Amino acid sequence: NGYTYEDYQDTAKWLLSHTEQRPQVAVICGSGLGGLVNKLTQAQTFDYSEIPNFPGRLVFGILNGRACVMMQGRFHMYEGYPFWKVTFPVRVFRLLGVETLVVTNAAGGLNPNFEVGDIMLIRDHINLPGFSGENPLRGPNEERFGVRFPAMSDAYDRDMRQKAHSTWKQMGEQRELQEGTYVMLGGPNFETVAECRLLRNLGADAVGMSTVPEVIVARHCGLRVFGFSLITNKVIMDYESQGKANHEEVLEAGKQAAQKLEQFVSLLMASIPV
Amino acid sequence: NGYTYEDYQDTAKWLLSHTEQRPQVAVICGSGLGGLVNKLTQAQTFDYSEIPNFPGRLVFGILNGRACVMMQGRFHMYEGYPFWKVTFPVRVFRLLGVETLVVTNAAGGLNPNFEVGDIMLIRDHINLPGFSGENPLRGPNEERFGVRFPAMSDAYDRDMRQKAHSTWKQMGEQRELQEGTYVMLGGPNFETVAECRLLRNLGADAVGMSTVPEVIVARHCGLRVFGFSLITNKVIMDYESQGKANHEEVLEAGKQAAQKLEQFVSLLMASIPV
Amino acid sequence: NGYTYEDYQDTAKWLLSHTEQRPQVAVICGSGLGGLVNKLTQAQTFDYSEIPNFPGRLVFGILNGRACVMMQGRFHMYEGYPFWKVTFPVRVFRLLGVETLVVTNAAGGLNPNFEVGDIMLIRDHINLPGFSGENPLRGPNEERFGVRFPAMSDAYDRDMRQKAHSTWKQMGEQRELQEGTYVMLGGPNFETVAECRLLRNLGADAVGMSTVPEVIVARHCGLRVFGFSLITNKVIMDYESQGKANHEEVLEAGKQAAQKLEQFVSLLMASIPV
Ligand SMILES: Nc1nc2c(CCCCC(F)(F)P(=O)(O)O)c[nH]c2c(=O)[nH]1
Ligand SMILES: Nc1nc2c(CCCCC(F)(F)P(=O)(O)O)c[nH]c2c(=O)[nH]1
Ligand SMILES: Nc1nc2c(CCCCC(F)(F)P(=O)(O)O)c[nH]c2c(=O)[nH]1
Ligand SMILES: [Mg+2]
Ligand SMILES: [Mg+2]
Ligand SMILES: [Mg+2]
Repeated sequence: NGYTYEDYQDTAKWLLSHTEQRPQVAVICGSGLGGLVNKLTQAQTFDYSEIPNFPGRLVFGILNGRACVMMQGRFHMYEGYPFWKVTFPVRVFRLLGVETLVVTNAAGGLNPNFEVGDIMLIRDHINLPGFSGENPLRGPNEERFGVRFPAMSDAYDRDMRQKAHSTWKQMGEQRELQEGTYVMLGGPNFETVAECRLLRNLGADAVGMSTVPEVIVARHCGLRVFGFSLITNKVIMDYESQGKANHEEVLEAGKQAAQKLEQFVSLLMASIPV
Repeated sequence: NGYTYEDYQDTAKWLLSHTEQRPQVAVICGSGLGGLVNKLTQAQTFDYSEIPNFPGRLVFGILNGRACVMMQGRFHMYEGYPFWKVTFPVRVFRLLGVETLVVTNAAGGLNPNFEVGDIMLIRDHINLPGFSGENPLRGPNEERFGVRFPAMSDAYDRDMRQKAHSTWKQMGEQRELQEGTYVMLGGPNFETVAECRLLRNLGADAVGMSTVPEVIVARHCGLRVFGFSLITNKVIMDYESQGKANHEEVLEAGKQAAQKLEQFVSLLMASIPV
Repeated sequence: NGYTYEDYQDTAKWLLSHTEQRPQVAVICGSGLGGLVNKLTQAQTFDYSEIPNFPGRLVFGILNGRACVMMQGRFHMYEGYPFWKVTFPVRVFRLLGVETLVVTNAAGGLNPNFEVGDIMLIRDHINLPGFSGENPLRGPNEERFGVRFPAMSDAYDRDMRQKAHSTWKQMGEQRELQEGTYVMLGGPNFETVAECRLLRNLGADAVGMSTVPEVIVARHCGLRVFGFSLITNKVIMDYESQGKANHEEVLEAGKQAAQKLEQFVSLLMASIPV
């Protein structure tokens, strides 16, 4: 990790001086949710380029009455960021006073029961880069954030998932809310058929390229975490299919679901403990 | 990636000035195929050491009436190369005007139906280093080569595999041509029993230490790809076996198969699209 | 790898000139075995800071009559060491004249038949970082240590494991000695439920964060290898459990087991070929 403890403190102190807002919730907007900052009131925006130590914009504002800090644009391993840069904002959030992190992403559906446009609550994850030691916590532990060996078995808050199921029901959507396991791999290529079959056999329901390292750092520093995937495509599972994953369809799925995603997150603000 | 687009251009230009050959086919010769360059007519040879930006020798020549460029010797992750070095030649090939890449390798047989000396057409792959983000495409995307998120589900050209089956028949070899999934891992050690069992349970038929990153880059830049593995050993699947994988047996299998592999590739030239 | 053959040689020379002891056994003490040096007679201690090229202390002394060199403190990937630093001592031991390496660790129990406090003999391993090329042998091969492609299928000496079972039975312990496959991942976080389930389905019995690199380098240089894990916790396998892995209970389990682990290793010395 290239950052010192004091880097995170300096960045938090800088933000705290430059805004009077004091959010308890941070939201990292993945695909389909880039427009969520447009639902904020009393919005104050900082370009990442103007914030000390930041590797896009960070927006402080109020979402459905709740003070939030939002990343419009996140960082990815596939773009060449190390995980200690990808996750820098999460520790800054903790030092700002945030207590809950909401994460979202786009993902391919491995579970054959999913459909394009589904929302999948993340109940759990599989961190494939972590199996080989690629991990934002690699290196000396900063005890001022958390412990050397943090547990991940309770990462995705149970109460929030129950409340998300309730909220969804009250929104009266025809399509049910999905829930399952998100597997992170590095990307940026999409998977072969053989890779898709094995990922599904690992127990995964959705595959993507982000989120997990953010969650690990969030849990290490004691944040409550809730997340979901937008299912943008059903991954190709056989050789006979003329289907082929492509950015175009992912972008189009994101566009079609944007309103539903934003609405759902906005409504969920009410369920986050104060 | 330490190379700029202009680095690839410089190397392509250097080669195009040093030879008047204009190949449509590139062959990366894996174990057992090192002698293929000796079958070329009107061969012109360049040591890797002399070629600008190259991390063996590169040979331009005619094989069975088709103009080829051929890597005698390739680069491996286990020798300490990053994938952006391993795959440098593939993008150069595209800039030379190559349209089809033939790749080969040696591999251990995970499928118990394989025998030493079998050729396995590669129908698909599993990229284990890519699960952790070790990927030649990591970093900012070069759009002059291809898209940010390239698909891999159709990587191994279906027509070529059909024509390879037909070509093998024409050869009257008594051993059938195999076809299956190659899994790449870093190496250089051979697998434990527990590792072999889990790799077979992932759906892999053969295990090796190369090829996949070159295929990813090839597909990203639009090349047609055909590949195969020489099965040099049946991997050890139980603790009771007195068998043990060893380089000597791998070298011996390559020697015994060399003529058949060279003949197969030569004959396959007639089936590569023009 | 930052070390040349001469660096290892220099380090070995230096140790050989600074002690008269000529150990044939090396012990890398994992969790629970830190106190084993206290059972050494005629002990001479070198701080790692004293030894040329070393990335804790190295203790030469006599264990149950048998000359040993023991690492009190090993190096871990999760603390930011590359595997070429983690495994540096193993090659030094070979150049000292060591013929047998004993390794130990703490691990989480994936096999539901295990209980906290169990000792699991390592019959085999799964090297997940090695699947992505994170391997202490990556780079140019040094033939003076071993071959380019060393086999791992016979890594854990069969005779030593049989003798360990006999020793345990003669100790009269009522809990049986376990035996199985250890899977290494990077850490330092503990696993999610989904990860635990998939690792069990890979065929692993215990999961930890060390050892495997040391074993690969040991086998590459021809050392006999024996190892075990102390099972410090039963990994969480379902979402209904209120359990949660924690360092406090791992430390406590090691503390409780220490006197027995030290006794077991001490008695096992008699079973090493002389
Ligand atoms: N590996 C993989 N990833 C995806 C994705 C996610 C593509 C990248 C998403 C993103 F930009 F990283 P995020 O920030 O997670 O929304 C969609 N469909 C698939 C898919 O089929 N496979
Ligand atoms: N992982 C693994 N690799 C192999 C191999 C391939 C050895 C290396 C081949 C090579 F040099 F990398 P290539 O360039 O792919 O021909 C033969 N048998 C086995 C085997 O049993 N396991
Ligand atoms: N991945 C993983 N590791 C562990 C451990 C090992 C913790 C670290 C041990 C160590 F310090 F690295 P060692 O040198 O191997 O004793 C205990 N329980 C679990 C567990 O449940 N999961
Ligand atoms: Mg600073
Ligand atoms: Mg359903
Ligand atoms: Mg057959």
